[PDB]
Amino acid sequence: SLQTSFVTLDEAIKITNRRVNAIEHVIIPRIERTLAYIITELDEREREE
Amino acid sequence: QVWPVRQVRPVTEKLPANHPLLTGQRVLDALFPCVQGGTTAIPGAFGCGKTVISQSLSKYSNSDVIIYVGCGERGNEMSEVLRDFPELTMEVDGKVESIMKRTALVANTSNMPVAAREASIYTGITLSEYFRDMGYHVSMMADSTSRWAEALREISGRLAEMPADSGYPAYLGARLASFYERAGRVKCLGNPEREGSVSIVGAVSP
Amino acid sequence: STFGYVHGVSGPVVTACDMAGAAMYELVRVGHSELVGEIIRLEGDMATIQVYEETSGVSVGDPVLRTGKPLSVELGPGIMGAIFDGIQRPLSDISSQTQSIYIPRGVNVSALSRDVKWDFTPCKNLRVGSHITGGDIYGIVNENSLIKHKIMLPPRNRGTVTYIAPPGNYDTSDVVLELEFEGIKEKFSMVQVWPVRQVRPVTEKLPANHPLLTGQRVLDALFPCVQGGTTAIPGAFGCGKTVISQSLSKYSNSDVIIYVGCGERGNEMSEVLRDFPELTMEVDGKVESIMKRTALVANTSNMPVAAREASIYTGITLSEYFRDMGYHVSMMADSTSRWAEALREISGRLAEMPADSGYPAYLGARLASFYERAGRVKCLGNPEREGSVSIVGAVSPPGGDFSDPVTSATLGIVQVFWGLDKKLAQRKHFPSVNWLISYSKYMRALDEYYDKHFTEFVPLRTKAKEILQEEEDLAEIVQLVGKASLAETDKITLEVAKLIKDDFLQQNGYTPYDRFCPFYKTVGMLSNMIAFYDMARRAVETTWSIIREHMGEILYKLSSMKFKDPVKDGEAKIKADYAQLLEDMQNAF
Amino acid sequence: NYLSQPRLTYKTVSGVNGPLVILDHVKFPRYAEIVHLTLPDGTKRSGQVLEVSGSKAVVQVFEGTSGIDAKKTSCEFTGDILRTPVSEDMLGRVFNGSGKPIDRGPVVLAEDFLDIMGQPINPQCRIYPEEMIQTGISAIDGMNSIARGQKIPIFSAAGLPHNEIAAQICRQAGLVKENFAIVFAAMGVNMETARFFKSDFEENGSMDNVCLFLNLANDPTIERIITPRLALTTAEFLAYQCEKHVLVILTDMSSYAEALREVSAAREEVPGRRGFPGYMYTDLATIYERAGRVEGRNGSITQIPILTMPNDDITHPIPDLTGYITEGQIYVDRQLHNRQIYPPINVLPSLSRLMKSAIGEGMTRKDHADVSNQLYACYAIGKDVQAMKAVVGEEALTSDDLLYLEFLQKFERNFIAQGPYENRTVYETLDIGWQLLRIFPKEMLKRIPQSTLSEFYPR
Ligand SMILES: Nc1ncnc2c1ncn2[C@@H]1O[C@H](COP(=O)(O)OP(=O)(O)O)[C@@H](O)[C@H]1O
Ligand SMILES: [Mg+2]
Repeated sequence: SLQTSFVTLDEAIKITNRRVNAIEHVIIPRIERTLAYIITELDEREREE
Repeated sequence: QVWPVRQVRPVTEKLPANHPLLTGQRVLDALFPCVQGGTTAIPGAFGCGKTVISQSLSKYSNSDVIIYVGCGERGNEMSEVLRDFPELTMEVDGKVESIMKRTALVANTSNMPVAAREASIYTGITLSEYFRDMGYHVSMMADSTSRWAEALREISGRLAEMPADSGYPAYLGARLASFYERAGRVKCLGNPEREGSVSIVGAVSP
Repeated sequence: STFGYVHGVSGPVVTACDMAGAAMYELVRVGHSELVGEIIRLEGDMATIQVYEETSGVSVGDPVLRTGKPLSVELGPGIMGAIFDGIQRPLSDISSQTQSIYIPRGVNVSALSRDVKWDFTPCKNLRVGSHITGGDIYGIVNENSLIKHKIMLPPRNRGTVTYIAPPGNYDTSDVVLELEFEGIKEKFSMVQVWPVRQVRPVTEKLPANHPLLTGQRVLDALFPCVQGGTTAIPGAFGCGKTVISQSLSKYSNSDVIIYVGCGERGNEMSEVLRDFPELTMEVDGKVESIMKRTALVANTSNMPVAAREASIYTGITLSEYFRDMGYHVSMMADSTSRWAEALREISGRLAEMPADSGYPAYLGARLASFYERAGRVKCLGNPEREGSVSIVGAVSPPGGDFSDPVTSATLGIVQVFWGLDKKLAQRKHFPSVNWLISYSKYMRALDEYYDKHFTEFVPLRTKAKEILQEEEDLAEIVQLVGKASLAETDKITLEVAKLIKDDFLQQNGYTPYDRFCPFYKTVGMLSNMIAFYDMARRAVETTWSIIREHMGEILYKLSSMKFKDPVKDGEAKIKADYAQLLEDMQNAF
Repeated sequence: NYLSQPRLTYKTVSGVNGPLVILDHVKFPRYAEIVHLTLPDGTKRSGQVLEVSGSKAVVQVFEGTSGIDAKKTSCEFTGDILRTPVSEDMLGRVFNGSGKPIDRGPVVLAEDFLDIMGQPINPQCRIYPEEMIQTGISAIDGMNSIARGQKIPIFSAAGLPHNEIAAQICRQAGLVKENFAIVFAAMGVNMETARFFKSDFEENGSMDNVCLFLNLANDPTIERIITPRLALTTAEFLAYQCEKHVLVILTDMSSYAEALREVSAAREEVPGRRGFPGYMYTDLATIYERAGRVEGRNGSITQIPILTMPNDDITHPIPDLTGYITEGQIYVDRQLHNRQIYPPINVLPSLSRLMKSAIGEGMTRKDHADVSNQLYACYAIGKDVQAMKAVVGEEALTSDDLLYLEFLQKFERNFIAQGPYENRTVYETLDIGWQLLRIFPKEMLKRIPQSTLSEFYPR
């Protein structure tokens, strides 16, 4: 009963550890360098005005 | 004959384009094909290969005559052209002749003055439309059309004109439209009833 | 002409007419109340003047009195212990003259009072008829017990002496020197007037070699600064900012300390103005105040914005004036982010084009032209002295991010960056100087002086930094894997790294014996912490468990080396010698 | 031939705002004319005429308008454009940013007076650079090899050792197996930056041919405009008119364009991106395209301009516009500098457009064009694999990609990391490069055909 709980937990804690790191490395830096592009492109409209 | 560069050459009637332009590249000929008499734009940052598409088209296309307009280009890139062109021969009638005999260059490098970038574009497309009327299939490579746009910005800044988006004048899109619309496969004026074409492949530098 | 008329005021700007012989960036006095302005455009006979004060009640026809000078400072005795604002109005003298709690905005009170008498002495072989050039030490005024205010010649003029003053007491208005030149003999008093935007001339620049002994252990060992160098620190709300500023004034090797509070706050400025006159200095004799060698530029946000722009240039000119006497000046500018907001206001006033995030095109040029005024440099003159100017400029970026048009322009110019951290102040890790992001470009210069004076030090720093970087890399895997799977050579690095972070890096500023540790103690505690680390390498590669339980008294000797009181100076080196050999005994066991 | 009429002196200023002085009642003013301002206290300031309209002439003084009077200042109109005194003895000395000697020296004796704006080279008589310069650095000589007559910048940032690799390629510049006259423009530099370059050129004994032009940060910003102009018209003199191979080092080119933005914003000209002027591409190309070699001359000029990109952005207007004019760049990175690699050169955004004609059988040897493309491809895949083991795990990758991990730790530590004074030859670089390709199998090297794999991969 502890054997079959142990073997299905780490194969379900690997898929959670990937979903955290896919947020931390692929999704969060992509939004943050998008948000940096919004700021400098809006500053470039203010100099044109 | 003396023809003004800002005036479109008269011609009998425009024709739809049917024969493709064979650039020699596989991704260019298969997925995104170009015709002779069509308009093409190559944007891209530095180091992407906007001149390797331009040099492989001026060496290996199906076009009768080739012109190459260096508009704000590098000085070494026009000296690169006139070295390997007199040694690259091609075969038309079983005879071998270099591709410099069908090539004509309009060189206005970035060191040269900025208002000549406007004049070098209109000079080329007049030479492109001149060999169109003989019945040849002309292909024109403008490199770069973004330097022509930077020339119009710097001239209109001196006249205190009011700017459109990002500095450029409000008549920027009318200058580009009046230059790409001089291309096309089209039946020429005259009695022997020949047909020519002008292809424009213009590099953009965003 | 001598006066101009107003001919129209449209805000801060006054377009004054009848101004034909006026120069650019010249200061005037507008109106009956004599509001100080600055000539900024000059259209023929008319000049437009931006006025530093509130133009309110200014008529069309009011006299614009031109001064013929640009924004300049008065340099002379009466400047130590004084408190000015950015355009150098004495705030301590202006409250006694008017007996009010405000600044009356029409007050042309002189920066150095002409009523106090100072004991002047000549240069003693500066005879009458002697040729003298600019920068020569002309006399000496005993301003305090500490500061000998050496009267000098201005670097503009030159001549031969015709009259010198006899040694006695004189004002700042008395004529002390007459010099004959080709046309006309010029006379002048002990005070010289020098513009703030113009760098003081000097004989030749020198590379900086002598380090600044700040007193803190993380600052003096890992990330050292030199006198004549440029330093930057983060200026956040509370990490260690007032602690590092007051330790630099109290326990440094520097002769005078100037502090430029530049557009700071309402109540953060009053914290400085009440705490600095009640600090204490440890001279060879009896304890004196820190205000005998201190001059403050106090400038709040309520004050004129063209005084907050000039507060940086006022301070560095006072820094260069006491540099020319031969002293070692250290300047603390707090902060340079509030100064850059004053540039954005002046450029936004004149409708200048915004270059980078609002800030004008010349933001990186004004910052370059300020940090380059600091340096160890041989002064002008024949007595051949040497001086220096150090600059510690605080940076207050938004949100603690180090990507900013002011921050990135600062870190590309400064060489030392003591990275003070907010989270290290949350754990009461004092001082809060982070060691991952901090750096110092002043190692090679220092490397010369440390082989003439300390010798066995450099390699000590290199391996101590190698421990702290390998500790952070190891600490990531402690939560992922565990300490039971870690190798034997690695786990001895972790305990001595914790030993460094508590004994070396942590330093309590209220525990008397730690207020100003001098140098050998700093080479002392690190020579025993890494020799213990080096001896543990071969002792492991010869069990980590048996050494950790049996060295608990020997580790207690290392963890108590910071309590060597200042009644133990030579004895502390003997205890440093004997505590090392107790480690040498237990290596074989 | 010679201007012999006496120059006029005007006390007729009518407006001064910012750096611009407006002179009235000038009789036939001239564009780009140089003038001399005499202040009411006696200090002399120079200035260029940037606009003339009828009788008015708008000049800009180089040292700023601080103190310029309206009634008492006197401007004297030198009847010609700004020409510098250039000579052969203009070599071996250190000068300031404007024109003047620094090391207690005389003014130059002026073999001729050359216009500092120059004039562009005819592209018909400009020969293409072919011979390769061996710089002794494997990241330069191996993967992004420069030619003699090539313009190629060093793309750097603040704090990175770009000055240290600038002095390294000056000591070790030689032909692939009669010295290079180095002209050095120091622009907006620190004092410790100028002392580093002075004490390096005075150390290797090359200071008999160094033309160092230094312009510190305390010096005015309008003099930074004419600083590469004077540093390139002496290099034009030494190479096209004195028959000598010249290496020009421009630093900092970011300090040039930030000084160029200040003058443009003061003239109220039209801005481009981030406040920089619209003619910034032209002004950068009038100092970049003055390089290369011509047909009738045996001398040449190569340019290595150092620029620091703001906030590590390669899409900033400084490295983008210099990337469109020059012939490939060198990218010294920051993430490789933290790992204590002395040239922290990320080779992926590095390029050399003239490297193809400079490699081959006659130039170095047969395998140079092929091992450089394979070292590029294995570094490109292994770095994308490096972004996969940081997000998934160090163990669950493809078995081929563990060799890509073993390649990258051997690439960044053995191939590019060489030390401040080690000067490898080009044959040493390809021999080290084949050692790193040895850890890959023969059939995974896709960019190399099977012919030259037989001669080099079994070893
Ligand atoms: N077909 C190709 N084969 C090999 N290398 C290429 C090819 N196309 C481009 N390159 C490389 O790309 C580099 C940049 O080419 P380039 O035309 O100058 O880009 P751009 O003009 O946009 O700056 C060239 O120097 C060359 O090394
Ligand atoms: Mg190109």
